[PDB]
Amino acid sequence: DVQLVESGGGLVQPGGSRKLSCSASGFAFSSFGMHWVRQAPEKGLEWVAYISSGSGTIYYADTVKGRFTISRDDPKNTLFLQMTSLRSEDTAMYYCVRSIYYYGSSPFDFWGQGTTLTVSSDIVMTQATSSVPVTPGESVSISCRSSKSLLHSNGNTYLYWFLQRPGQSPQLLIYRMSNLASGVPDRFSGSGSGTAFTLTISRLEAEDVGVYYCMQHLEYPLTFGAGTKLEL
Amino acid sequence: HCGRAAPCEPLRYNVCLGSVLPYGATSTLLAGDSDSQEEAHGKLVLWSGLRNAPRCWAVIQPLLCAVYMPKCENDRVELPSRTLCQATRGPCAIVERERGWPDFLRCTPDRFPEGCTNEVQNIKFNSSGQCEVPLVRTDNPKSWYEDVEGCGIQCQNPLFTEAEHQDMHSYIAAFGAVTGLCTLFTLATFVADWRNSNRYPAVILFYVNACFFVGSIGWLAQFMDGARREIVCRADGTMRLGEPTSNETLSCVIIFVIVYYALMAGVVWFVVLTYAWHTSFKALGTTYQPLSGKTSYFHLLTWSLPFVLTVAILAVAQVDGDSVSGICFVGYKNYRYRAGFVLAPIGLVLIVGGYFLIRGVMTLFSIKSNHPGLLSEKAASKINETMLRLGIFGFLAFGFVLITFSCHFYDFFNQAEWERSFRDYVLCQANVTIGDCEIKNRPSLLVEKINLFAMFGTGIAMSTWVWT
Amino acid sequence: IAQARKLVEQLKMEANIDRIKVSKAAADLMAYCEAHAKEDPLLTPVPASENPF
Amino acid sequence: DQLRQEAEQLKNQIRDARKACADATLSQITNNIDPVGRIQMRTRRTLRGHLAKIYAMHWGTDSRLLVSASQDGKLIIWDSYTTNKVHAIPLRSSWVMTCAYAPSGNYVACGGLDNICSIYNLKTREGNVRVSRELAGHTGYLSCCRFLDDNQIVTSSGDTTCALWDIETGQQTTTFTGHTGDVMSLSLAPDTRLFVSGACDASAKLWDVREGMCRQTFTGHESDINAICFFPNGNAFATGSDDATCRLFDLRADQELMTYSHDNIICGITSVSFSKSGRLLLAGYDDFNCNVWDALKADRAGVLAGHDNRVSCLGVTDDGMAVATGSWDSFLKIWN
Amino acid sequence: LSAEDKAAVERSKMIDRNLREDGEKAAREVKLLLLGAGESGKSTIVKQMKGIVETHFTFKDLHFKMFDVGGQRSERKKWIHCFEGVTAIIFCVALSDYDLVNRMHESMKLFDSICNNKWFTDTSIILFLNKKDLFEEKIKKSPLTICYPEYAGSNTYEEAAAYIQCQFEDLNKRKDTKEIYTHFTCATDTKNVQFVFDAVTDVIIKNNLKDCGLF
Ligand SMILES: CN[C@H]1CC[C@H](N(Cc2cccc(-c3ccncc3)c2)C(=O)c2sc3ccccc3c2Cl)CC1
Ligand SMILES: CC(C)CCC[C@@H](C)[C@H]1CC[C@H]2[C@@H]3CC=C4C[C@@H](O)CC[C@]4(C)[C@H]3CC[C@]12C
Repeated sequence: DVQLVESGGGLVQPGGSRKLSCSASGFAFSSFGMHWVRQAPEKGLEWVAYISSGSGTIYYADTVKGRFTISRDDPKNTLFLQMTSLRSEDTAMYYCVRSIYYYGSSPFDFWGQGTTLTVSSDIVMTQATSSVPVTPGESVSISCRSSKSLLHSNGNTYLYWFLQRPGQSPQLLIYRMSNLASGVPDRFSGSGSGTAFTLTISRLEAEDVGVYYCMQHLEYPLTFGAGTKLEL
Repeated sequence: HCGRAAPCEPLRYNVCLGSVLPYGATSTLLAGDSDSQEEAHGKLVLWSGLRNAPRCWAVIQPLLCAVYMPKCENDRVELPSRTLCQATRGPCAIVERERGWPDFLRCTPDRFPEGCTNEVQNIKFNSSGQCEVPLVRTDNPKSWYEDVEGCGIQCQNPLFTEAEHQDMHSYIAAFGAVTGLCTLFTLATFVADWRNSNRYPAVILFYVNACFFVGSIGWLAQFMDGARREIVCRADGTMRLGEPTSNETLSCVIIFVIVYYALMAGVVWFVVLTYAWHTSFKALGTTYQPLSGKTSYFHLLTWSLPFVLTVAILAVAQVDGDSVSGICFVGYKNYRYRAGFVLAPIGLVLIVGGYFLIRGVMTLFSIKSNHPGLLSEKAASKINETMLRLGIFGFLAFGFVLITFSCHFYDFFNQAEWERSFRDYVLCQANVTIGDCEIKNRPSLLVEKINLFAMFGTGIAMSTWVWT
Repeated sequence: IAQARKLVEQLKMEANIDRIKVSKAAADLMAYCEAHAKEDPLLTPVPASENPF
Repeated sequence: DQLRQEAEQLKNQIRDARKACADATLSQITNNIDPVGRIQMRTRRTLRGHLAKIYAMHWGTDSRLLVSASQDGKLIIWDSYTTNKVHAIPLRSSWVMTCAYAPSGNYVACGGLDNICSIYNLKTREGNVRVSRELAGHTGYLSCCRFLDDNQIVTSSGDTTCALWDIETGQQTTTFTGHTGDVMSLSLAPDTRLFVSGACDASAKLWDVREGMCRQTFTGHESDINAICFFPNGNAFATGSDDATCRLFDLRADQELMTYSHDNIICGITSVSFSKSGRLLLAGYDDFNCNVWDALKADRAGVLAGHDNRVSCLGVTDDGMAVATGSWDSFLKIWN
Repeated sequence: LSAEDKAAVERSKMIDRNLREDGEKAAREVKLLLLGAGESGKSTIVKQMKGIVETHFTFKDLHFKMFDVGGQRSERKKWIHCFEGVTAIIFCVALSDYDLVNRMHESMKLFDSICNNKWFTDTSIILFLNKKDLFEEKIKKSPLTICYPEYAGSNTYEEAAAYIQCQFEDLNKRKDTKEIYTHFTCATDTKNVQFVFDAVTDVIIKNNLKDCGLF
């Protein structure tokens, strides 16, 4: 199947230079938009970089604008993120993420394992709930309150729900708040309207424990919530 | 302190040339050039020569019959104040420009002392105002006969009679008609199968024709009951100068922009056609076509260049009107700008069009010789016909560029002389009263007929492609 | 000739069908066509409010 | 040897039977109905991506994604709303004559002039589309591939046969062979129970998907019939022909119900289809225009004349929001 | 617009670019429709110059694509309209089958049918009067009069071939638009593809000058 693996991690001196190689194998890489997203050791996710299909358009985050450079090689199927002059706030795990944007597509589907790099006006998706314990067998709803009405003129509500498992890569659970992510059990159900969203997990069992991030996709930069970790 | 001791004599003439003298004493001290009252009258009727162009004449009249015919008060001659002098120095410099202000009228602190009664205030010059045939009463400092005050040149060219205007009307009518009909004929030929004939070189030829047709209808915007008056004549009754004005109607500025855009678009379309032919004929056979790939960019390019040139015109615009031709067109006032703006595009187009056409003909000549497949007689016949034909078309283009260029230079030099000739004429027309008058040189009208023939010949040249 | 045998077999099989008088057929056609006059964006052109084109 | 005479005896018997119970005069009933007057339509959007003639159109169940065939050999799945493309599937056999679209909206079934209905897969991981199976076995040329489910395809071939395939096994699970001439058009039913074949023998036949034995055989045409489409009720259907006479047959009465004909037309019919309600009939002529007929009065209603060449395919949406005509101008227009 | 629809438009433009490029690349090739009556000689020239069978070759920097339809059993009028806009129609004719059985008359009927067809008013016709090697000796015993009643002349290949060529080239009703070329296939050369090249470059030149607004 799809095989995203990344390399070039470790530790760097502050003000140093490093390149991160995301090697994609086992799909048509020349037609896929690629996102770079990071995660601090003990904080929520944050958006870093985006490259479109065929190097047509590029986007960076406010924090890392002008410092980081993103490039793609189609005939070798490689994604290079070169960073220079590292700050103390860049020590993080780094995932390269697949995306394809056409009608009735499922962007942010497959997330690579990622690498550890350490050193020596927009929408704020303020996810209200932080921690809540559960018992297996019950159904539970988790809600995150948006800072801006996402419902566009087209009729779509650009919100995604991602699940992360303990010591795993976070996988896509719901896309556009309605349609189920492919290869996901029919237990999960997303619902809500403008500035009000909720994911209801019905008859909760094991192999569902972990953390839940709701992520808006209306303008760029895209921002993840604080998240809610469902304790055993 | 505006009084001198001079013995004067009682008046013999009781006029300020229109105003009754309210006094009974007159000296000849202020008149430095005059000696006796007879010579005073002589200089009075001399400066009566300023009868025409009244906007300074009516206000100099006080000074005229104040210096020559002053007022004595018991062996004490009056001297006018600074106000009467400075009222007739700046805008009334006709005496300076032509003959020069003599020593007596140069108001100096002894001649013209400051701050005393003028006494001429009672002499009101209301009975004043005259403009001759080449002049018209206007009240617009924008549109006057800049060199002369008072009046302005009329709308109708004074170098001719209405016979010559009718002659030119008949000329433009004939040529506009024939070209319009022939261009509508080719337009009909291309549009009748327009749903089929979308092949690009032919489409480019269609667009050339279309541009020349709208140029023709532009030139044919006259012969109506009230056309020439609304187009080239102003509200006051002056010819168009410094087109377009932000004061009056935008009637002929549009008839200018359409015809200029028409011709420039047409010629740039033509050079693009020549380039398209060269690049096609390069890849004649082998079913490879360069033109089809980049069509959109070159199509955009051709449309923009005339528009950027015409706005570069409208930025600092000396475009104006014409009664002999009957169209507002550029640079009739100033030879230099029209010279540059006509010569530079045509020079460019000849140098590049000629080159591309020569490369095109040299290519499709060599293809007969060196093509690996033996070309059949049926193909060789057509390629030899097209070779000869492009040669003749290039020859006609060259001929038209030569005739226009030569006529332009001739016009530039002759206009440079005509300006001075006309100035001498209007001076003579002002001097007819003092003590009609021959016109040195005129616009030889046949040369502008040549120019119009050249324009419409170029117009007809781009329609031989349907005459098969 | 087995082609002709199959043909006569099919004709015999098809011959015995319970026909319906067109009196009722056309009536059913008119009834169906008339009953659905409201949900046709081609007959009565819906205003530009709902029409997404 | 003489059994053909007994066959023609039964032929005359069935003709006498179907006529004896025909007091139809359909027009003499419609007089009470109020006329549709005159309906005009404007080109809401133009989809322009092809570099040759297009041969087929099919609206997805979404009534948004239409698939269109081509002659260059590049079927491109249009998005009818924003004029956007989603996939440009480059098929091998550059000759195409039909396209289908799965009711689920997963598989696109193509296949033209080399006897291979090649089904594709859109909703797959690993990015690009792939040739899932190439259904081969026909001896003539594929005329119309149509999907029933995501597993069962019915194909009208050019060798006088109609084949129901099974995608999972990739073989002709059922064959129907009653025609003498090339079977040029196929049309499924709303209930998906029984389809209608239009052949080159100037005779339309009703087949059975489940069983396999033809139940009705409607004649009456002088020339080839080029398109069939079911009345949304599923008890009647229109037939466009080369005689310029689209006619509506009844599945219950077992004969022709009424005729459509206008004197000044001598061209051939290409595609016929009904609006969701089933009041007006869209018909694609060779006059470079499509005619909207009143399917209850035979009176001409509208003329959509916005093409420089003949209209080769005509799709009405499964919600009646718009019609889409595919010309030979390398454009296909969406009218409303 | 919106966020991901902006990317949707990028995808649309990108695949439109790929489609234009592939179209440009494909259109630079030349396509030759290869007709022929059954057993005329269609199997000879296909190899000598080296459902539907797309067979392409290359000679002197041109991409030639022969489409042979002879190996398909269907109504001609139904699928023939598909091949409009093809450059040339290679119409192979069996010459030796003048006596075999009527076959000449059948080939003549097919030629008359496809030459004056509504779709192919514009396109040129190249025909190879093939199998001359066996034909030349066949008329020593069996005169041409057996096939043609209205012929009167010598039974010499040099005349017989010329008369049959004239008889076939007479059929085209439109003389002023579509040219007819003719050759006799010779075993020992690569001159057959040379002739094809010469005829194709001729029609291409003529079409290009017609497209050039001069002709
Ligand atoms: C393209 N061939 C040219 C030939 C020269 C033609 N030509 C030049 C011209 C045109 C228009 C305006 C002026 C002009 C404006 C203001 N002050 C002086 C001259 C000159 C005139 O016939 C003359 S000379 C002249 C002198 C005095 C007043 C009128 C006047 C006019 Cl009319 C035009 C066509
Ligand atoms: C293709 C080649 C030959 C183009 C030829 C350029 C000629 C036809 C164009 C370019 C500039 C144009 C001239 C510029 C302005 C004037 C002055 C006017 O009072 C008479 C018309 C006349 C003289 C124009 C006639 C047409 C013209 C001469």
